[PDB]
Amino acid sequence: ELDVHPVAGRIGAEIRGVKLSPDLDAATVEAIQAALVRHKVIFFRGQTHLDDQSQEGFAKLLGEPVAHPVVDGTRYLLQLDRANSWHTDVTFVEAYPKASILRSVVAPASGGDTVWANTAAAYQELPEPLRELADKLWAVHSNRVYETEHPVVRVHPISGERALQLGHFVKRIKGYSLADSQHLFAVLQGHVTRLENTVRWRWEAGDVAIWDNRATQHYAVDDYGTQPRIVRRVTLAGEVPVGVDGQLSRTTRK
Amino acid sequence: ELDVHPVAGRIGAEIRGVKLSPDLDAATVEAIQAALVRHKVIFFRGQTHLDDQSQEGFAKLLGEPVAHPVVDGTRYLLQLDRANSWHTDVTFVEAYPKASILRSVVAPASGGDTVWANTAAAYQELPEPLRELADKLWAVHSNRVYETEHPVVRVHPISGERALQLGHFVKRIKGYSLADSQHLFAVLQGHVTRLENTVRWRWEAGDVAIWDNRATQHYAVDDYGTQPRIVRRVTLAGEVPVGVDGQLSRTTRK
Amino acid sequence: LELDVHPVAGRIGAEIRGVKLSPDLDAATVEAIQAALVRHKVIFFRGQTHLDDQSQEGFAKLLGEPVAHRANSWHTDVTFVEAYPKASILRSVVAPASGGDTVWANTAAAYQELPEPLRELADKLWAVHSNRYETEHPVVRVHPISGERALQLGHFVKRIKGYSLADSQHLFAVLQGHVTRLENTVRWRWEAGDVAIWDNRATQHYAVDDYGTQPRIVRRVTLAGEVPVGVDGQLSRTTR
Amino acid sequence: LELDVHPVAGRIGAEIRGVKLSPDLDAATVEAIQAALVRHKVIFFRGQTHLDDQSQEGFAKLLGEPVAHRANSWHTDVTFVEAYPKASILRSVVAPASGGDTVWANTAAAYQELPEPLRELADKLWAVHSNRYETEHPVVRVHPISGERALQLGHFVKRIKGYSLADSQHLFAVLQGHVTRLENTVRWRWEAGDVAIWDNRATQHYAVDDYGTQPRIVRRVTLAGEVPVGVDGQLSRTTR
Ligand SMILES: CCCC[C@@H](CC)COS(=O)(=O)O
Ligand SMILES: CCCC[C@@H](CC)COS(=O)(=O)O
Ligand SMILES: CCCC[C@@H](CC)COS(=O)(=O)O
Ligand SMILES: CCCC[C@@H](CC)COS(=O)(=O)O
Ligand SMILES: O=C(O)CCC(=O)C(=O)O
Ligand SMILES: O=C(O)CCC(=O)C(=O)O
Ligand SMILES: O=C(O)CCC(=O)C(=O)O
Ligand SMILES: O=C(O)CCC(=O)C(=O)O
Ligand SMILES: [Fe+2]
Ligand SMILES: [Fe+2]
Ligand SMILES: [Fe+2]
Ligand SMILES: [Fe+2]
Repeated sequence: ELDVHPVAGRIGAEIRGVKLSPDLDAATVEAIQAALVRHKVIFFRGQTHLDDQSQEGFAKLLGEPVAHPVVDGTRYLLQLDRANSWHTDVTFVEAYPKASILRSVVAPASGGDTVWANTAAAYQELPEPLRELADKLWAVHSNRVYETEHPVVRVHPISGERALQLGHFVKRIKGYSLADSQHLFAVLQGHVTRLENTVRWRWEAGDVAIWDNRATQHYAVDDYGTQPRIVRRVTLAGEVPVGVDGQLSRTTRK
Repeated sequence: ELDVHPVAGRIGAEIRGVKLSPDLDAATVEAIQAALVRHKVIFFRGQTHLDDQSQEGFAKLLGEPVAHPVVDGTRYLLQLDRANSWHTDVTFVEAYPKASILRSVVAPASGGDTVWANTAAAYQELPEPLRELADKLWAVHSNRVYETEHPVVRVHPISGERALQLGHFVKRIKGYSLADSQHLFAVLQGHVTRLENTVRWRWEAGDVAIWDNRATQHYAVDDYGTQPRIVRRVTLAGEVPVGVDGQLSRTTRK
Repeated sequence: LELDVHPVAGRIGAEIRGVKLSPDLDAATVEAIQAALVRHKVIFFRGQTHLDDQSQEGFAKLLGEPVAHRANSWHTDVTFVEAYPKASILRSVVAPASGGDTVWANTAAAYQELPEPLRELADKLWAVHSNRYETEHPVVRVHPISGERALQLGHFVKRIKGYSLADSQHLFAVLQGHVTRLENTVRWRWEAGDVAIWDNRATQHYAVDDYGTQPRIVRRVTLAGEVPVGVDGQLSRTTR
Repeated sequence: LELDVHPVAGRIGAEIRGVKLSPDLDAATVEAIQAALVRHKVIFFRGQTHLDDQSQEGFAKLLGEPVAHRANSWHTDVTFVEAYPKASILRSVVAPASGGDTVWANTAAAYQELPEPLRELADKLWAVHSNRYETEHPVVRVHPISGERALQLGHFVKRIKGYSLADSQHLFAVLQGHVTRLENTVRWRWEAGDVAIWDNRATQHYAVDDYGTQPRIVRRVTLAGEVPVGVDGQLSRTTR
């Protein structure tokens, strides 16, 4: 039983009384993994003891770190020093990351928030006929150099929850003209970013966020001007998405 | 066997060698009714003998004329002397007209066309998952004083063909926010008005058009300035629309 | 005075500390509050648990003239009338344990960030606002104190005057999408005793409805405002 | 000359009778054709069954300099290059019995009908056209003969320069929706031997793909055009 404090009504929770480290016991790790599946994004404040090697070793307890170049003295640590567009991380590849662990090193005095959206709540709130349509759709994601076909709805490998898989890397919905694709995307993506499905975090140096990349999107707010902002992320390797009918994503260009 | 000449690839046919009148035989009438179901809109040129009473008596052979005020010396004849918005006639009511018979009395030397769209071809061309969604949708039509709920897809009482029922009188798709309704309408209505599904007619005095209002929309082009344009229409009473599941439209405000 | 002012987001919103609101604040404090408000668009005071209905109304009276009349849709208060409120003062009486946030958007920053050709078009537009009263307001208002131009849009807008429905919808979507762009907003998570005051001339706001059946009770005093002036000096007008 | 000219739709398109096209037309006829073209945007000659490949090319040569390089999408020909064609001459060799029409839109009428604030914004926009060559063209072109302003948009447009993707899409949808509004268009049903010539500086067109496997064969000569000039006198420029 962790000290868990929900931040918004439908997503997000701060976990208190825990100091992250490469030496956490299996029970704390398990309770972290469960809070993560349930809340989609979790927050840990005052992790000021943490450093590059230590963040990477903590990460190792949650899954297998994977390269996205990297921070020096590390194998896996990525620095961001602006991602102000809604997106799920790396969906242009087949088995994109399952989770990301992000630590604030330098935090602007004003601005520099991050927002997450719960794509499983977004799916559940759709009227039934629209869920049934979403269940059937496939989208081409691209970093334009990769192009991957993913189902629009993914069945979460642990919870079994269905979640929308959309975001900035989507180039089009397969089977549809450009105009129709744009309208279908706008409806479904509009439900992901509806404010009720989101939580916004104001960072302080030493804050750590971990989110389930299988069931969120996120957005870094670029309102901080020339104030320094440095964050460091470890990303954890994920599985091939499974659609509602059991079909699997497939990379189609490389 | 009428002399039938298709005008566009997917809708519209001119019928030659026939002089419309209140005295046409059951066979000619039947062959006209069939060309109408098949082609959605049919055209008869050189009907210069026709007049108000005679148009009304011809109409009587095709169904039951119904008031939409009316042209004098007639019970049913409506004059239009500008409908430049895509629409199916009177869908704000439950049992809107099944067909309309329109005669050109004064025809601009340039401009003043009418265009029809085949809403059955529009339905058939949708990808299957989108047809399945359309099969489930209901829309509120309104003359804002009536409000009627119609299924978005109507099963044609004679052909059994499914056709989209949308157009200018739709206020919203029931069950959806305003934003989502607007996107869903734009996709489905965009397929109705796609040029391939339409036929445009340039009028000459004495031209007569008859169209199946259960499976078209139409639009009067307002490009003729102050050139006189007078047309006279008789409209024929229609049935209550049946949806794919057998549900019936219902007026909900009066 | 120099107030203890702590900006919340980069382009809007500031918490003011070391002030206990009351009907007895001095002219200097009230002036410094009015200035922070103009500057930051929405300002927050925490720990105002001594405050009550009568006391909120008396404090409000120092900032302007109070005026009689789940909001999860972006809006500027009462823009369906001619001289809609200049400001609102909102106190949290009961705050849900999770959810129940309010977001504000800075419509002056939204205007300034438009490319120049787009700002010029905005400066010419008028919109019809309605509570279906119907009032015509300029899409761009010149703020009577700062002279800052701000977009006047939101949920009460029925159409942009002089355009087809389709064009109106596209034009509204561009300008309103700038207002609600995350960069121009601030989200506040309420605690009982928090008070927010915002400049209704240069914001919109949205009450997030993510708290289910948790109790939530807030009390608002609204302050009377002026008739909007457009960039060319024309005035808003009620038409129905 | 005074040609026998019969307008097809109210705002674009005219059939010219009593003329048999050929490489031997006199300067007066050619001038009167050039004038009808400028005025009506697209002109039609029926019954040109004597014409053949060599004869079409020779006739074309009287109207400008010929230039080497199912189109059911609205477009202006080759706008992905700097000096795209000023005109095209198109002959129907085989015409399907039903379907196979072509539609043209008058982009000068589309510009003129915009409300004034919208025309002013259009006069400032630039767009990137691409055949994915990438060329920057002004959204509004000043026609080198008539001085008429016309919208330069259509299927080759990738984005409006200086705007986000979402804004670009809204702005393109408003301006392009005016181009394709039915009132600004004319649809021609072809017969073998019909010839259409259009002013590619002030139109778009669309070939309707409703004829299935019916044979359809058309032959086009295209005439070289100038670099577009915007309202401020800037020039289009290829950038990739
Ligand atoms: C602007 C959107 C890009 C977001 C980036 C941050 C550099 C996230 O990259 S990702 O790991 O490939 O998803
Ligand atoms: C502008 C759209 C209205 C179209 C009208 C013509 C007056 C058709 O009226 S209808 O018979 O109620 O459908
Ligand atoms: C749904 C948004 C409407 C907001 C209402 C609350 C019912 C209050 O705002 S106001 O009428 O502009 O003062
Ligand atoms: C789909 C529209 C493209 C039109 C092509 C035909 C493949 C011709 O137009 S052009 O390249 O601008 O000359
Ligand atoms: O900068 C942030 O807050 C998040 C950036 C981002 O998208 C990521 O690291 O996945
Ligand atoms: O004026 C026309 O061509 C048709 C007008 C119309 O919509 C109708 O009569 O149903
Ligand atoms: O309940 C809120 O948070 C704001 C509601 C609202 O729109 C108002 O009080 O003006
Ligand atoms: O085939 C047509 O009708 C026109 C095709 C086309 O776009 C062209 O020739 O420029
Ligand atoms: Fe990311
Ligand atoms: Fe009609
Ligand atoms: Fe409000
Ligand atoms: Fe072309």
